[PDB]
Amino acid sequence: ARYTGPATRKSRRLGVDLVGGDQSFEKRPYPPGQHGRARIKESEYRQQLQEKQKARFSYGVMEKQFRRYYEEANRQPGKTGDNLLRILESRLDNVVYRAGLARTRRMARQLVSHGHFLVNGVKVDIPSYRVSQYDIIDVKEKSLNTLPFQIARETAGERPIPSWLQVVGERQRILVHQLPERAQIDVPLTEQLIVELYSK
Amino acid sequence: ANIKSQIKRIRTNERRRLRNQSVKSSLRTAIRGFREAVDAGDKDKASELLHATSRKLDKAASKGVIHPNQAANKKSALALALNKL
Amino acid sequence: AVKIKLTRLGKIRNPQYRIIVADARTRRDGRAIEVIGRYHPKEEPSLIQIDSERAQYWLGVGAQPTEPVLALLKITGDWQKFKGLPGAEGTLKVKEPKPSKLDLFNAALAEAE
RNA sequence: UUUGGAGAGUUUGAUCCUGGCUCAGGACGAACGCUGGCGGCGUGCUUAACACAUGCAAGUCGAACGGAAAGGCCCUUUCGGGGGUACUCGAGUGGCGAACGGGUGAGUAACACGUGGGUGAUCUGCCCUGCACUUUGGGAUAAGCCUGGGAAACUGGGUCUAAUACCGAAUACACCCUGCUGGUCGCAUGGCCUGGUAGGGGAAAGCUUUUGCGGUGUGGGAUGGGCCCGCGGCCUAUCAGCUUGUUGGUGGGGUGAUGGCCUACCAAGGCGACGACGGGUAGCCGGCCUGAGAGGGUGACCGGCCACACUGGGACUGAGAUACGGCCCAGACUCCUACGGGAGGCAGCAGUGGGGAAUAUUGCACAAUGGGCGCAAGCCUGAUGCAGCGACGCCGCGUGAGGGAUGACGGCCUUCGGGUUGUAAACCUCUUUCAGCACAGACGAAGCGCAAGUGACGGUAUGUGCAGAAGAAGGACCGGCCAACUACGUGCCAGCAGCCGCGGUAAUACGUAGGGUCCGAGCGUUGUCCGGAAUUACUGGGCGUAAAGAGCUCGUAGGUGGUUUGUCGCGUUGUUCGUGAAAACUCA
Repeated sequence: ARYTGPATRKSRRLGVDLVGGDQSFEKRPYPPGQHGRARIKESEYRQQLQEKQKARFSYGVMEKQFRRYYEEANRQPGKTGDNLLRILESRLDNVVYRAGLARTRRMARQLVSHGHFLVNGVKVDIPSYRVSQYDIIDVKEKSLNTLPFQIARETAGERPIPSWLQVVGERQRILVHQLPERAQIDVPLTEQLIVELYSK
Repeated sequence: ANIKSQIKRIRTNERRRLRNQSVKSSLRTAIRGFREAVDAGDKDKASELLHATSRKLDKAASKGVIHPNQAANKKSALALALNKL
Repeated sequence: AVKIKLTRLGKIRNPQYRIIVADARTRRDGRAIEVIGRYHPKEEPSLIQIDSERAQYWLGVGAQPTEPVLALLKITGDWQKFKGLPGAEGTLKVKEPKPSKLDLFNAALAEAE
């Protein structure tokens, strides 16, 4: 499933503001609840859990799936952390977000799931679609004239684009050079504490 | 039984049983006659019964009542008994 | 009786067969003496990969094929290579390789103008 | 030349150590509780190898045969029906199949399994390929007709009919047996040269006019097996002696084959502390779960082997039999009986009862794949392919997305200011996945058929459009391990709790509210296994006082072995070949 609840509060519990645009946390700094500003016992488990949840709720991934991503990263070679980030960034909701068509991973998820996209000709209603090297992500014919993509092409200068990605058309076709490296990821997070968590 | 094919195969198998019974019994009778001729000590009678019994053993093996290897072992035993006599 | 057969593999609505040689008294999904081909009839050209030399061995030593695999051998010409009627037909058609994703990538880059 | 181990709490006034207990993780053929939307792919009697109603689960061949009961065709015709053939076919004879497939794991601690070998100790229907033939003659009988007995099951008789049924004979000189004999291999019996030679022997089935089918013997091959052996994999000595066909041999028998397999005789051996014989438990394996690995545990699906088919025993038939849906006997149970006798076997599929914490529909179709029969069409196939049921599991998707404040109300706290719930909500905008409505609509089928069509799944999946957030979120936890905290109520009560332990009016541990947190159509609990546990320590522990040196010696088996030369190449090591099934696991 997915988390359809409030978005700011997760960022508040986890410190890092994933999206932004609130004043409660931004004036008084605290996690949610009446017991904000409380005393904290500074446990490594909380640190690790907080990075894991940072990833989970920055993307739209739940734990039973994030576990699989971690396991894929741990099996496949290289550093488990950057492999995991490569996986989490190499999914459709994230690539269209990073391309700026949605300006929120929630919105990107709704778009892909509603089928306002496709990949190499075939429709895709899967936000968890793991894109690959040399992937053309087209938008369908109704969607290009719909309002959200009008907004995309209008405000496609706000947030930057990764290097491994590039938009190519005014119709907002998207291209994938390769898969991202830890420099290409550009996410407010480490990746070691998560693998430590799942190694516990 | 409760199936047509088995109900028929009962009759067929009884038929084949009676056939093979008659044949094997004739064979054992021939062999006891031969062994009587031998333990008594007759020689030419024993040779004649040996030819007859070997013929019948080959015949039964061809009919399938016995295996050719079985017929071979039986008649070989007969021949060796006659020789050592 | 030794026989060329199709062992079903694959998931429920994806009958990927594997062309084996096995006794008739075996079961479909059972132990195979040798694997000589595969048969995936969900492709439109309905893939017919085979191993001709071993097919010819088993036919020469008297492996009675099933009807489907007989048709497959007729397609690959091994049936005809075995008997000798039109020599060896070679009726097989394969799925044409779709263009490389790299080629599509470069084509769309060129179109990005 | 690559790889992958986390700890915490608890003994004390406190410390260190030892040491156990507990927990955090993962998994399940699961169950239970709360909750519950969708699909996809799987999976589902782990207990009573308990008993089973009912229906299906193995038939086919008229191109083997006599025939003609039902259709068909033609004569006939009182329209009641009667004749013929030969399309077609009930029943019957005959052939082939029925030994496969499917189920269960009761038994089995064993060559049952796995792995590797041996078979000069062996079989092998069907299939393929060579060689030689398919000669000749006869006697019945089922069925049918006429009867008889029996309640029934069933069965006796007479008469009559045919065959690829049955039976004799000829030929076979490849084959079998015996005698003599040569060469060669040898791993000893012995094997090969289809050795040679002499003698005596061994068979057959015909049918049909059509893409034609067959039959016998023999050689070879292939397949499927059988038998034997090495090694390997449970507990138990609070089970130490066991064995008398038991160990061996000879001659016979028997087998497909070797062999006490069996028998007469002979000899008196054989097995045991390296655990015989007993007792208990258990199907074995690939694999699965865990684990850093070693290892531990397990043997569900799936796949292979074995064993079994109400219990026990037995054979027959056949190429082949544990003969599930076969036979005989005995026994238990159930049923019919005219009491004389008879009939049965779900551990096949579905299903019922029962037991249980607990496990599905008395479904569709042979469309596909596999099998059987048939020249073939085709028939059969509860194998199988699909569907159904059940969150049982795994995976995926959704339940909305963007914007939206001094931040509404309400709720809970408040140090009374306010803080939070909470960008949450209301409201603007957008989106329609999924579900719903209409239309189309498959792949699966170079298939089957030489008939004109053929898809159970399925008017399903999936594509198109239609409307609107429109129909879609719970569960556990919040003292520490273990993030996450307050108020109120109860105060050694009610209760909680996995361990430490919390409750003895100011409870962050109980109950409820808020709020937070962990997951999310799941969440928790219980049970089981591994881990953590270096807590049986090979990797990887120890024994002065923590549990642990026998009271001490002698000495058997065993284990171990100073310096050195040579050799063997057993261990060891290198390389290669074969095998290590597929699936699995892993990499792509």
